Amino acid sequence: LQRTLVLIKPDAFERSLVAEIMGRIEKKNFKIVSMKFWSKAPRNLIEQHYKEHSEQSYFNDNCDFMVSGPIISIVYEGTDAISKIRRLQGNTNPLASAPGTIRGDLANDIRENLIHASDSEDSAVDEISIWFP
Amino acid sequence: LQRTLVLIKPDAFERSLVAEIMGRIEKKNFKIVSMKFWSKAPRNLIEQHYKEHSEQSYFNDNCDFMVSGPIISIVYEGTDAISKIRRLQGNTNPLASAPGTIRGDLANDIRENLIHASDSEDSAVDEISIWFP
Amino acid sequence: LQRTLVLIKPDAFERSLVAEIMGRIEKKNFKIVSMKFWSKAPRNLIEQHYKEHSEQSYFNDNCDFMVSGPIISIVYEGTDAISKIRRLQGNTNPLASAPGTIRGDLANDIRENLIHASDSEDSAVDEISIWFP
Amino acid sequence: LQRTLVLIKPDAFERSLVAEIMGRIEKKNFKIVSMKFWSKAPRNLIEQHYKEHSEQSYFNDNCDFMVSGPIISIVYEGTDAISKIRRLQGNTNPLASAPGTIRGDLANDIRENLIHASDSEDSAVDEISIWFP
Amino acid sequence: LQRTLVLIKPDAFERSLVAEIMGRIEKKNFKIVSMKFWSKAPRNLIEQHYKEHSEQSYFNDNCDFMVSGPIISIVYEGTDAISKIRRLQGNTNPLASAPGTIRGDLANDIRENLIHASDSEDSAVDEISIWFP
Amino acid sequence: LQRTLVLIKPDAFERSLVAEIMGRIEKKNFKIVSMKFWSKAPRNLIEQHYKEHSEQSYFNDNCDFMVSGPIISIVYEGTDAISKIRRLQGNTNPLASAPGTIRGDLANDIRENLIHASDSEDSAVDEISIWFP
Ligand SMILES: Cc1cn([C@H]2C[C@H](O)[C@@H](COP(=O)(O)OP(=O)(O)O)O2)c(=O)[nH]c1=O
Ligand SMILES: Cc1cn([C@H]2C[C@H](O)[C@@H](COP(=O)(O)OP(=O)(O)O)O2)c(=O)[nH]c1=O
Ligand SMILES: Cc1cn([C@H]2C[C@H](O)[C@@H](COP(=O)(O)OP(=O)(O)O)O2)c(=O)[nH]c1=O
Ligand SMILES: Cc1cn([C@H]2C[C@H](O)[C@@H](COP(=O)(O)OP(=O)(O)O)O2)c(=O)[nH]c1=O
Ligand SMILES: Cc1cn([C@H]2C[C@H](O)[C@@H](COP(=O)(O)OP(=O)(O)O)O2)c(=O)[nH]c1=O
Ligand SMILES: Cc1cn([C@H]2C[C@H](O)[C@@H](COP(=O)(O)OP(=O)(O)O)O2)c(=O)[nH]c1=O
Ligand SMILES: [Mg+2]
Ligand SMILES: [Mg+2]
Ligand SMILES: [Mg+2]
Ligand SMILES: [Mg+2]
Ligand SMILES: [Mg+2]
Ligand SMILES: [Mg+2]
Repeated sequence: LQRTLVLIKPDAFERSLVAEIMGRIEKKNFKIVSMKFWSKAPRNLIEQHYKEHSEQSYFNDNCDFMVSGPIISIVYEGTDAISKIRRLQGNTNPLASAPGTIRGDLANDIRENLIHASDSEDSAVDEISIWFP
Repeated sequence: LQRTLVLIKPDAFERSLVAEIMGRIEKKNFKIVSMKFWSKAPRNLIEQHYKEHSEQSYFNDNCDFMVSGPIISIVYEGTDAISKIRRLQGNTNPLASAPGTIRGDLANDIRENLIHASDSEDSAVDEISIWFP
Repeated sequence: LQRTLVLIKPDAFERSLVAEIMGRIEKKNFKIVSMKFWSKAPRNLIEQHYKEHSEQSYFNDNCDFMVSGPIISIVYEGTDAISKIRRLQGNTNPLASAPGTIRGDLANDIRENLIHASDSEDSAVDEISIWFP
Repeated sequence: LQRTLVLIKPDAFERSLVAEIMGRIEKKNFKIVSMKFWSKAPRNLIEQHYKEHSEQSYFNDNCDFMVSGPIISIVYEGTDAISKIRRLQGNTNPLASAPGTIRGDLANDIRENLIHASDSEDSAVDEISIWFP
Repeated sequence: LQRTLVLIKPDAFERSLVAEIMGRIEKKNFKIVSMKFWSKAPRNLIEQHYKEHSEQSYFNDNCDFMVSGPIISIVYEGTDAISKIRRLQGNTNPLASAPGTIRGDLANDIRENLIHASDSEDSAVDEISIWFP
Repeated sequence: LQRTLVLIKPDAFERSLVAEIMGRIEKKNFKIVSMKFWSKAPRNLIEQHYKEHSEQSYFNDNCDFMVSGPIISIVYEGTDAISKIRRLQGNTNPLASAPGTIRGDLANDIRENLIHASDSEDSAVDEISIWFP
């Protein structure tokens, strides 16, 4: 049994895909254990969340997008939740994400890509600590 | 123009219908203003939410049900949101709830009825203050 | 509390709507008690099922349709299941069947109308005994 | 037996509901006879389509909306198609449109209401001639 | 043209996914040729069905699960039905089953995995003989 | 930003999957820029469209199928639309097309395979010129 941190990104709100995304996770039998809605996430939590990318060319553009509308931060629990939800999520690059995945079916951009999911046990603990201190 | 208070009830979690219900409201173009997840709502909060029912024979049984699993409380905003969401919700009684409504399609019990929605301007003000003080 | 008899009619098979119809009843939380698949129902069984219509001008044409492809017969159980499933079914006449109902959303003909459901306690008893002696 | 004229309005394109709307009509078993895509309909065509509303206070605002994005115009054929598609469409007013209908489930505005459908035999003849001369 | 044997497992009933699963197969254009509902499958047919696993550590636990609620046994027919339905089914291991498959989208356990499908021409004949003697 | 040519094939009309297919493309955020409905495509445009296959064993059978009912020709626009829509489409061979793709989920035949999509930048320009001269 693991916990992972998911963000529903502002493009999901703009495109009315919030329930579509949450539903794919719900249907796989993962359970919500914490959830917060942010009308606009503070820039500082976004920069902390994406700290590994802070020196990347896309960092500022990505943070700008992440504060451009609401987000939901959710902690999901289930056996091997981290890797399983990453598989459901799909590749960042829309030339790579597979049909059947969230990004493969619904996203068409490397930045506006609908959903964040923790990529490891340690990053899940880190991200949970940011959004649910 | 109006804000209303919605609860996603514990049966929605048991039956994995959280996204289904939220999605029906989302597709109608209502905006989330606030959202809280409760692993278990305090009984007192439930009793206050249903204070107008305190003399009804079903009061305690309904409170027991409402603390039997998680709840999500949501404030939705939209023109005439209160009455519109009530119509989407459907009648309490499963003999009457209309196909096409949330309860009409998904609920089969007078108590385990998936969703609460404020019934008026006066009660919306009260309920929002209870769940989001 | 009540048991009702449902038939999934041959048009549902032709139009690949079997799961769609069954799913609407399933989502309403009704329990399957018995289920039979018929590659072709015997005409006599159909005539007995519709015996109250034997003097109607449509009787033979309706029997012809009912033996034109497969049928699934199902006994569903639930509180007040008979009237509830009738309301989900929708009116026979495509001028009247309400959007949100099975027929309202999916049927466009008075005869090729996808689904049978018992109309009363008395007829449910009779029909269950016909299909599941 | 009857032919009716449907417009998929610019809000359906903005909100990515084109297939959702078309699918509801398709599932009802109506046949497409003609279909045109308009990147932007000429304003004059819109004014002619709504000529009976020319004296209403909303006339110009509604025309502005109708040329604000793409439209698909469709001729559908079926027995009593005109009234049946009107019932699927739902009432103009979001205080009244019934859950289960296109507008009841998906529209939340009197003007941005997703879909036009001819209201009578007389108007269907006129509208088909406007969109498909 | 081949026939394959599918079981809808008790977790599908518990989670109200019976029609969801049958629908995925229906949408791929496979046809039902036999179907039986079992309120509780006899233990002996379950042990016969899974005879290859009789000496495995998981055999008893799996049989226990398979008699823990209802099942449906279905024979499906279509060109290369066996391999095609196995592909739709997805890997037993939820760390392996791909998004888009039945198990990839809906199952989260190696045992409670929603659906059985025959794995070969000879096992299909064997399994059909068990459930439809 | 690229444009690609899609045909919705006659089997989609027969099986009432037109909106299902268009919806998968719509949900991926591709936009319609041209669309025509053909009650029956002229044989000559079909032969031109499939000119690369003119000497193949299956050419005539395929053309026969392509004029056996209506089609829709659609031009879709978006970043890397050509390759992305080809990935959504799935392999021609139903022993190869992956669950999650249009053909993987919905097609069960190498010829009656629901959808055409251009396979390259140059073939997209060629095909657009045929259907939208
Ligand atoms: C790699 C990459 C990421 N991003 C943005 C979108 C990503 O969701 C976010 C974090 O990158 P990353 O951790 O690689 O992606 P993922 O979201 O799949 O875990 O940074 C870009 O805008 N451009 C890029 O080239
Ligand atoms: C009327 C009624 C309500 N209840 C419970 C379920 C209702 O959602 C809750 C409040 O009743 P009420 O406000 O009448 O219903 P609604 O939720 O449709 O506004 O009380 C019962 O348990 N039994 C009953 O007979
Ligand atoms: C009234 C009517 C029924 N029928 C057929 C279709 C009906 O499902 C069947 C039984 O009629 P009825 O019991 O009136 O309808 P329902 O199925 O809604 O209970 O007879 C016709 O073919 N033509 C008709 O005019
Ligand atoms: C009545 C009304 C209509 N309209 C617009 C939207 C309507 O779709 C269009 C034509 O009105 P009407 O023919 O009354 O509605 P319907 O589309 O339901 O047949 O005019 C307004 O903008 N405001 C209004 O108050
Ligand atoms: C391999 C395996 C199977 N099982 C159960 C669930 C499987 O559906 C059933 C039969 O195993 P198997 O034939 O390997 O799986 P499949 O269902 O994918 O054809 O045994 C376990 O409980 N644990 C295990 O490790
Ligand atoms: C290869 C092949 C194609 N066809 C038909 C169906 C194909 O959609 C059409 C064109 O072939 P092709 O361009 O290979 O397929 P795709 O549609 O995946 O781009 O020819 C057959 O009927 N039999 C065959 O063996
Ligand atoms: Mg990452
Ligand atoms: Mg109330
Ligand atoms: Mg009757
Ligand atoms: Mg009008
Ligand atoms: Mg096996
Ligand atoms: Mg090709």
